[PDB]
Amino acid sequence: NHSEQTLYQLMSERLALMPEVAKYKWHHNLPIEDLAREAMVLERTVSRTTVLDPIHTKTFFGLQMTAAKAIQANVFQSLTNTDVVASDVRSLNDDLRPKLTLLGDQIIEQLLISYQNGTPLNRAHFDAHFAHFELNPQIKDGLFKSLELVLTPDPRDTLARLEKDKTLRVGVTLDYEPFSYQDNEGNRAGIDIELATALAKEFGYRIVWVKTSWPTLMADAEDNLFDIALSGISITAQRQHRMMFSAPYHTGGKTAIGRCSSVDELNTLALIDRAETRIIVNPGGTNERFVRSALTNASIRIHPDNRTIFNELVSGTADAMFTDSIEAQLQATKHPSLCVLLDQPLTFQQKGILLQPDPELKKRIDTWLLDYLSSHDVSALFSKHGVDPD
Ligand SMILES: O=C(O)[C@@H]1C[C@]2(C(=O)O)C=C[C@@H](O)[C@@H](C2)O1
Ligand SMILES: [Cl-]
Ligand SMILES: [Cl-]
Repeated sequence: NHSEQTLYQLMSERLALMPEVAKYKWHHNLPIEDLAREAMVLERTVSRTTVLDPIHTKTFFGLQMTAAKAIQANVFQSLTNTDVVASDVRSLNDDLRPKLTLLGDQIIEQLLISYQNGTPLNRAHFDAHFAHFELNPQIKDGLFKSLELVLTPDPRDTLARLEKDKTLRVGVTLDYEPFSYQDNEGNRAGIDIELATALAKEFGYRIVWVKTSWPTLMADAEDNLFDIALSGISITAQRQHRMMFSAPYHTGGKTAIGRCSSVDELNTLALIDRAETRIIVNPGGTNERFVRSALTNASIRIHPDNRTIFNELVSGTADAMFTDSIEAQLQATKHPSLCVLLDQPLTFQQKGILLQPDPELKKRIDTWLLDYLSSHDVSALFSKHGVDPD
């Protein structure tokens, strides 16, 4: 598959110039991050990728920039002592950035080609291609994940209906927390309950709360049981083939949680994926897909109810669960006996609102959400629900 290998090669070419960018910046005592350059590159790209989703394209380009900076910081570390041979430094503006701008545009052509042909991405080819880069797994995962979303495209008249009846049917799971759940008073609570309410208020809508779940989520969506759904729903490619997504409202990735008393025997992916480790997981969502793809040796227990699954780690019946880092960090605080077992997340994942596939609904919801993330303290809402703002 020419198209895919060509796209991966052009991305590695971009990353391969970055030691040279770092030598220049080291020599001139310049920071790694140049935000003005970043914005110029991002705006050029979105204006040349209009047929692609702009949020996905910016995430994909942003992650290449994040990969580029990590590489540059690898080099900065090297250059303590060593130093740049000052006679070797290559011009950032005359030499290096024109080349990056050119690669930029070639990457764009190839995205357009892959999109049009419906290039089926192979995660195994990506990995083989990028394995040699000194880049942490989250960055490498984001590179592939956002690329895949950029490359996936039967709509509904959801907005038309809503503008008549003003009745926003909002699908919730009530098993996640901090996103959606019940207090021990019984009432719906979460980041997503409040998000959904603020969205209703500002559109002039009333909410019917429809109960869904991870195993029936997409089935419930295809049957048109809700109009949107919020419950810390991961934005994935598979979901986006059938449904739509808002702008992302949280960025993270999967980590491990287990008992503090076990952490030395479990603080590595290698140490966790052994025969003797018992993995517990909730059915039907990104937790399940992850551990099915990520693990070869560990036996996996399905635990149907996500509100009670952490009790199995506490009690000793399972050893580790892979889940969203924001969940792991909340449960590590709720339960003193538990700790997050890994240094850093293994994956890249964002939370977005699931939408029925109506592009006008998406435009309007995206406009509001991004306004909201600008204009209201999102930090304090997360925090209000037990999320340490870090
Ligand atoms: O100075 C630079 O040009 C390089 C490349 C980079 C990018 O990926 O485009 C753009 C801006 C900088 O913040 C980083 C990332 O260093
Ligand atoms: Cl997360
Ligand atoms: Cl999920």
